[PDB]
Amino acid sequence: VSSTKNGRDSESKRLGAKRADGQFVTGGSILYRQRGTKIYPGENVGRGGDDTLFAKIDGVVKFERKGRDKKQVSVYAVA
Amino acid sequence: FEGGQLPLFRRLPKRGFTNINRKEYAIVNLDQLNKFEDGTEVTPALLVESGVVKNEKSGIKILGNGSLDKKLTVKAHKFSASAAEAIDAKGGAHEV
Amino acid sequence: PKMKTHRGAAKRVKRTASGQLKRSRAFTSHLFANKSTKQKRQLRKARLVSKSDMKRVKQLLAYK
RNA sequence: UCCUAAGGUAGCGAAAUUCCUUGUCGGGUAAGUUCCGACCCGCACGAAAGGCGUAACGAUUUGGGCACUGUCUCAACGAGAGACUCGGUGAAAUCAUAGUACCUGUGAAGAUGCAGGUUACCCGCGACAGGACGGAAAGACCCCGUGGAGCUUUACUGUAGCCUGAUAUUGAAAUUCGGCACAGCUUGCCCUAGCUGUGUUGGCUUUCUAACCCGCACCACUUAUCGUGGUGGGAGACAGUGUCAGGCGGGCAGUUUGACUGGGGCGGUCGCCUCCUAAAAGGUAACGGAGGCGCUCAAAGGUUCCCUCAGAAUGGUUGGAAAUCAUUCAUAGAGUGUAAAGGCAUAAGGGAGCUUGACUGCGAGACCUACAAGUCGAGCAGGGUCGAAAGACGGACUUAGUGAUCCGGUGGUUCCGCAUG
RNA sequence: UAGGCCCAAGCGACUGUUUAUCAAAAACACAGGUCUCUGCUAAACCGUAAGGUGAUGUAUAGGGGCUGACGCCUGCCCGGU
RNA sequence: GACAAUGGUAGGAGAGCGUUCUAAGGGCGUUGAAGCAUGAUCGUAAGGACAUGUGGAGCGCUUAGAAGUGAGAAUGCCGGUGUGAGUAGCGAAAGACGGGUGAGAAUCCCGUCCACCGAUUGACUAAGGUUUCCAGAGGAAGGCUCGUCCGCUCUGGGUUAGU
RNA sequence: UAACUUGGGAGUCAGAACAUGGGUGAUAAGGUCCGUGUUCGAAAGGGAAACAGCCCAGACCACCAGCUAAGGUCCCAAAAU
RNA sequence: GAGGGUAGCGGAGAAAUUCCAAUCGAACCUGGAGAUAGCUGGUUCUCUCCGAAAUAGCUUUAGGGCUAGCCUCAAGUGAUGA
RNA sequence: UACAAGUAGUCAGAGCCCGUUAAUGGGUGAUGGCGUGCCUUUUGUAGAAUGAACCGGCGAGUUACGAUUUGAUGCAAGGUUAAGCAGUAAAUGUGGAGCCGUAGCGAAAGCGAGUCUGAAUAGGGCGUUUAGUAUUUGGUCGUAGACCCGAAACCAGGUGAU
RNA sequence: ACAUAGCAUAUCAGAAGGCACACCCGGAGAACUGAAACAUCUUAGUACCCGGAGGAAGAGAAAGAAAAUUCGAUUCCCUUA
Ligand SMILES: [Mg+2]
Ligand SMILES: [Mg+2]
Ligand SMILES: [Mg+2]
Ligand SMILES: [Mg+2]
Ligand SMILES: [Mg+2]
Ligand SMILES: [Mg+2]
Ligand SMILES: [Mg+2]
Ligand SMILES: [Mg+2]
Ligand SMILES: [Mg+2]
Ligand SMILES: [Mg+2]
Ligand SMILES: [Mg+2]
Ligand SMILES: [Mg+2]
Ligand SMILES: [Mg+2]
Ligand SMILES: [Mg+2]
Ligand SMILES: [Mg+2]
Ligand SMILES: [Mg+2]
Ligand SMILES: [Mg+2]
Ligand SMILES: [Mg+2]
Ligand SMILES: [Mg+2]
Ligand SMILES: [Mg+2]
Ligand SMILES: [Mg+2]
Ligand SMILES: [Mg+2]
Ligand SMILES: [Mg+2]
Ligand SMILES: [Mg+2]
Ligand SMILES: [Mg+2]
Ligand SMILES: [Mg+2]
Ligand SMILES: [Mg+2]
Ligand SMILES: [Mg+2]
Ligand SMILES: [Mg+2]
Ligand SMILES: [Mg+2]
Ligand SMILES: [Mg+2]
Ligand SMILES: [Mg+2]
Ligand SMILES: [Mg+2]
Ligand SMILES: [Mg+2]
Ligand SMILES: [Mg+2]
Ligand SMILES: [Mg+2]
Ligand SMILES: [Mg+2]
Ligand SMILES: [Mg+2]
Ligand SMILES: [Mg+2]
Ligand SMILES: [Mg+2]
Ligand SMILES: [Mg+2]
Ligand SMILES: [Mg+2]
Ligand SMILES: [Mg+2]
Ligand SMILES: [Mg+2]
Ligand SMILES: [Mg+2]
Ligand SMILES: [Mg+2]
Ligand SMILES: [Mg+2]
Ligand SMILES: [Mg+2]
Ligand SMILES: [Mg+2]
Ligand SMILES: [Mg+2]
Ligand SMILES: [Mg+2]
Ligand SMILES: [Mg+2]
Ligand SMILES: [Mg+2]
Ligand SMILES: [Mg+2]
Ligand SMILES: [Mg+2]
Ligand SMILES: [Mg+2]
Ligand SMILES: [Mg+2]
Ligand SMILES: [Mg+2]
Ligand SMILES: [Mg+2]
Ligand SMILES: [Mg+2]
Ligand SMILES: [Mg+2]
Ligand SMILES: [Mg+2]
Ligand SMILES: [Mg+2]
Ligand SMILES: [Mg+2]
Ligand SMILES: [Mg+2]
Repeated sequence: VSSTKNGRDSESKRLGAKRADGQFVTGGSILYRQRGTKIYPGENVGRGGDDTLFAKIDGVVKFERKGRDKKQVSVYAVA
Repeated sequence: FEGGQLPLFRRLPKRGFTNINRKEYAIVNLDQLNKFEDGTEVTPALLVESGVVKNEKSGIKILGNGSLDKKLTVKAHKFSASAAEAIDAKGGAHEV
Repeated sequence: PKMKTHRGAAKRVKRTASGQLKRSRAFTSHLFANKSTKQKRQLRKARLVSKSDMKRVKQLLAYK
């Protein structure tokens, strides 16, 4: 009589920022989980096979403008 | 029991076997040997009587934890390389 | 009477120096074509029984 | 003409069967959803789970008459038992304590007991039953419990029993037909189609009598239709019985037969991926709104080098609105294996050369997280591919494409090996 | 003290039988029909067996299934089980 | 001295009250123990004293130990007693009067009349019961009232077979 | 003025209304499903006639003392006819 | 009517789940036995301090359970909390 | 106490009657304010949801053996005995077999303050760089009916056809 | 037929039956239950029934245990665990 063909959804993936601008992070810490490059890897930051941005060195996170429309995240060593 | 969720000790697998001929040795370290007077002939019987070793298990093995400060003649079923070296270096002797 | 050891758990764990329980890993039986090289390599490595599981199961292995 | 094993005959039919339906028509009545007669578009009759009739019969069901009447119009009176009063005797269910009003409201949404009003001097007796969601019975309907029981079956697993073969009890003989091997001949070292013997190996069939059997006769024990023994007859290595085996086996047994759910059933759904709902971190429900997955690729992977689209306008043959060619414009409207989203024109898109990193040991640190798992990861070592080199490479633009343990198979192994090898 | 009667229709032929204690009926039974098994230590049935019922019977008999007096009848399909 | 905290269901934590028994110490008691009853008593609570009456022989207190250690509810179990209530009921029917008896009479006995059954409410008798039968005595209980009476109570009797 | 770690003991897994951001339903429900806050739950006291969930406000005990909150001050009924 | 026979995994049934000693879809008694009950009911003195949850995940799971979350007690750390 | 609307009390309070564990007393209560029992179960019960007529007695986390944790105590790189024997059914003596600890790591051979993985003197897992042990109070768990009462049923052997 | 059934007589402190709801040995042998369902498995060789005892029964003087300097019937307790 009546039924819905809907009622499906996948598990949420907990994307987004994992560390704050200005925060100290150790090498390897994930900085940003994403699909595609919504944010680009900056200095001392790598981009894993699934587009995750992670720090390569110990240091301070900094989210920065990349040109006019894009942005990146970098990690800088503390003095 | 986990209310019907497959319990931990069924979702995990079994590992290994037990050796029928497994040997385990009563262990004595050099720091424990330090209680016998220099020149002593330390033997399994002496270790048991002195109370250093209670259960002899498959035999006495000498191990190298601590420092030996005495010259001894040590008779045991087994020696660690380090234990034998320390016993010899303190002027003593060892024999299996 | 004496409490009885859980024999399956005893076949699946070993007690470490600090009293923890070393365990092997699930997903290591078959269907290896469906798990990545990295997955299988790391599933090769043993773990410990979690604290939350230990609360539940510790009496089963009191003699272990 | 399609299909079937074959397409319902006679009789009967709005029926103990007709939903629609009070079918329609006729009869009966002043008026008839019932009844009788007829009709036949039989939702969904029909020939031994018998069809259609049928005298007699029926505490059977049904409709109509006459008679009859307190059934009724519409009630009245009278007799007796109880009720009532007095003497005697004297229970019961029920019961948190009770000085136990009504109305409108309030409230677990229907109040003696709460609010605000209204009404009401204290205590009996005969009566009535509106309420005390009155008493009586831990609702029998409904659902639920990994409850019970009886029942069914082409649910599962069994089993009494039956059938069938081997073998033991179990012996004698003859004929006849095969498998294997040797040898001889034999027709197109050995093949093919055959033949006669030679050796065990075995089938089928008969015959015999001595095992075994006779709820057959006679004889004795013995006054006995039991039993035992004897004799004759019948039967006979069969049957019966033991062990083993295959088949059949709701006859009988033990059980299973999911959950969610705007009650349950029925329908739908159940794991994984993407989006919206989701309230600009993350997370976030409904049987809310939309779609995908259970793969694919030997290149559609790695690396080096090179390249840039879709569309439009204008010319041009077969050629048209779109095929292929040319110029210009064209910033992404193309493409990115496959849903969506996020990305990608410094390409992640397109082409080519060479290649196999779609490596081995790992792994600081981190995300996610109840657990088990899931995800990312620099960097180190080994040995490589492409590149002049820097360097890139532990699959694919990213996120689905999957399943624990137990058990078993296969390969490898400087592990173990129940006195020792 | 001692039948009410009559006209019709459905069902069951009939006399019987039944839910002791909410159902007496159109249900069961029935005489009749038919199918089927059974050659006698019968088949069927009870029992582990012995021993029994069947039957001190023998196919005009015995068990089981279905139908249900009587009258007129009982069509087609053997692909499936 | 100051000033801070102290609502609370599931539930966690703490400190305590009281019951029976045991050990040791120290006490009380026929000049009256426990129990019970009453009182205007004391402590923050569980609870502890005291006085008086009843009672008539056992019992506190201190420290420690040990538990059948605390009830208001289980349609709880057993007992007692209420309520309903002087209420329902007193189980098919015809009695009336006279005379007795008696502490007492609708109810026992006797009489007369009346009424009921009479294919029977009569007469036998098999089962079944087992003394209920008879005589004298009784009136607690039983008898649905009463009771002088009884299938009840007491006492003593009673059943005879060759057919 | 908490927080975290380790260890002993738990209970809980039926939630309600109200306000507000939304789905669903009908911009229906004392409806239903999520987000956020409060209260009830487990909270007495004052107000809202009465009125778990609204408003004020969190009861250690005593007082025949004072000031206030919400809400109120003609009489019931404390306080302004 | 009398005397007898058939007995519960069974009898008996002109068939109703019908009877087998006043309730028969399997009599009655005793035993296994305190079957099992993820259900309902009940669970006894006092004060003091703290004080929840009605959620997630998985579950032949949905009024049950497990781990997490939230309470409590203790020890530790030491400003790491608001 | 006969003009009154009652979960029956509570707080306020005249009148009347008394006189005590002598305390800023006892009994009664005209009249005023406030006020819908208790338990259970619930989101929420005055609930018209459940239970109890009343009173009394009786009526529900226990014990054994194991585990774990905490407190206590003795001894401490040690700690401790079991059965048995002796003893008064005792304390206790004796009994060192055994158990736990003093060393871990590995599936194992084995090596050992290290070991496993690994080709690796790399990296990583578990360890080392003191404290245990015996008895016992408390808490909790396991095996036992395991806090108490309650099925419908299942099985076994008997008893019944008055 | 021989004598074998059979039959008759005599002897026997021969047997029988009971129970202590215990213990022992043996025959035969459940189910509720646990497995959060259920069949293997468990309950359990338990309950019940039956036979046989004895004061105890059963077992017992190695076709044993082992792996050294071997031990030397059986039974029972501790431990191994
Ligand atoms: Mg998503
Ligand atoms: Mg990738
Ligand atoms: Mg493998
Ligand atoms: Mg008609
Ligand atoms: Mg028909
Ligand atoms: Mg037919
Ligand atoms: Mg017929
Ligand atoms: Mg008749
Ligand atoms: Mg009268
Ligand atoms: Mg009277
Ligand atoms: Mg009540
Ligand atoms: Mg209302
Ligand atoms: Mg009122
Ligand atoms: Mg009622
Ligand atoms: Mg009920
Ligand atoms: Mg069945
Ligand atoms: Mg069963
Ligand atoms: Mg369901
Ligand atoms: Mg609804
Ligand atoms: Mg937000
Ligand atoms: Mg968000
Ligand atoms: Mg691609
Ligand atoms: Mg060998
Ligand atoms: Mg008839
Ligand atoms: Mg009847
Ligand atoms: Mg009748
Ligand atoms: Mg018929
Ligand atoms: Mg036919
Ligand atoms: Mg408090
Ligand atoms: Mg307070
Ligand atoms: Mg506590
Ligand atoms: Mg008690
Ligand atoms: Mg009266
Ligand atoms: Mg009355
Ligand atoms: Mg009356
Ligand atoms: Mg009367
Ligand atoms: Mg009478
Ligand atoms: Mg007499
Ligand atoms: Mg009388
Ligand atoms: Mg609601
Ligand atoms: Mg609701
Ligand atoms: Mg909300
Ligand atoms: Mg309040
Ligand atoms: Mg008020
Ligand atoms: Mg003021
Ligand atoms: Mg005023
Ligand atoms: Mg009958
Ligand atoms: Mg029926
Ligand atoms: Mg009966
Ligand atoms: Mg049992
Ligand atoms: Mg029980
Ligand atoms: Mg508090
Ligand atoms: Mg499952
Ligand atoms: Mg007055
Ligand atoms: Mg609650
Ligand atoms: Mg409710
Ligand atoms: Mg009421
Ligand atoms: Mg109830
Ligand atoms: Mg009641
Ligand atoms: Mg009581
Ligand atoms: Mg317990
Ligand atoms: Mg009879
Ligand atoms: Mg089970
Ligand atoms: Mg179960
Ligand atoms: Mg013997």
